[PDB]
Amino acid sequence: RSVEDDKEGHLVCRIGDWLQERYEIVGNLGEGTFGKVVECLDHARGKSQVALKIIRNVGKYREAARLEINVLKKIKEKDKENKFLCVLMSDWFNFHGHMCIAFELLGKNTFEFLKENNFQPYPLPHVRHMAYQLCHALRFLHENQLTHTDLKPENILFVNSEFETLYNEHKSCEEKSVKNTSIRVADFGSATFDHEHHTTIVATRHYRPPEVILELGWAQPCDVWSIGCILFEYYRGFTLFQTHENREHLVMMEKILGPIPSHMIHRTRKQKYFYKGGLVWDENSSDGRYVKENCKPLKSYMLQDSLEHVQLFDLMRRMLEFDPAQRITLAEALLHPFFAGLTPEERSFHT
Ligand SMILES: CN1CCCN(C)C(=O)COc2cc(ccc2OCC(=O)NC2CCCC2)Nc2ncnc3[nH]cc(c23)C1
Repeated sequence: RSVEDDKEGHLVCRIGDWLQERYEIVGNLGEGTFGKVVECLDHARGKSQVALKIIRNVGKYREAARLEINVLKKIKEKDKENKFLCVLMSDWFNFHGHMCIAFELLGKNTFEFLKENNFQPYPLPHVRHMAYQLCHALRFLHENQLTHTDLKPENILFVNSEFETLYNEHKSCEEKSVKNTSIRVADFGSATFDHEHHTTIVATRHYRPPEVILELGWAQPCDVWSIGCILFEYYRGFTLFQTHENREHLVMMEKILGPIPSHMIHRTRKQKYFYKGGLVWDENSSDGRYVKENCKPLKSYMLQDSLEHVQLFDLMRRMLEFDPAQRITLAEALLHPFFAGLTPEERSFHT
């Protein structure tokens, strides 16, 4: 058996193949621009289930996965008992140029689940539990001088994504409801410690905070903004900022959240976004008309009036504060009355 790569550097993988004289491939899980995710049995560890992330054999991806491995090591040192809901590695190796990182086997990521539910949103109790877990996991990294920088639904995975199929009460359709809402945070390859180099731009655009857009520098509050975005997405089933471009995104922020504080406008070197101290944009352009038609004040997106919905929206708005210094921290978020709704099993992490 020659090892074969396709034209983009992906490993050609077959069921039955072994790697490191140990990992037997038994299924497919995923593929992205990074490589593939395959399900293996680990024959050195009693045929335990493994998700093996196999990185393209392309220098820059190999360099990034090396950075990811080094981060994952540091994270494990700080959480040896694996209590803080992070997806840590059990092993790593260079398989003929392909970096491979072995992880626990999980269910569907939270985007894929929403998508296979035809974008019907998670119910509030699931959203609440998921919020709590995310605040917990990330508070732990924040207190250990780490920022994730790339939180998004697809990097958050259910431990088990099995679901009940129910008839939607108020629509003429079926709905998939996850049976257990325990989640884990993955993909630490861009995670950055306080003392390490901070690139000008971080985050996937839809989850990217205004301080990064305005090139004001960033730290842990970046993750809080992303969390606010993710929670909106879970609750409504569509993205908060369905945007492709900076000026448009800022306009959306203004329409949904209110004016950008003038102290941030005064400090940014990105003055091309502003004119007479206000955002400058073409209301008659395609993006202009799109934003004017579609972006409404945040509170308008509430599905019900009841206390738990109001509390969710209070918390999201605090996570979506423009000023990163004023934005809610996750330690504070975990004291929010929204979380009074959690069952004792959810609150004590016995799910
Ligand atoms: C390695 N893994 C982070 C990888 C990087 N990352 C965050 C993603 O890629 C997100 O999207 C997926 C991740 C997994 C599987 C499928 C995904 O997408 C669907 C897709 O590709 N469909 C493909 C379409 C064609 C067929 C499959 N990941 C996991 N799945 C199961 N257990 C796991 N343990 C740890 C991980 C993991 C973390």
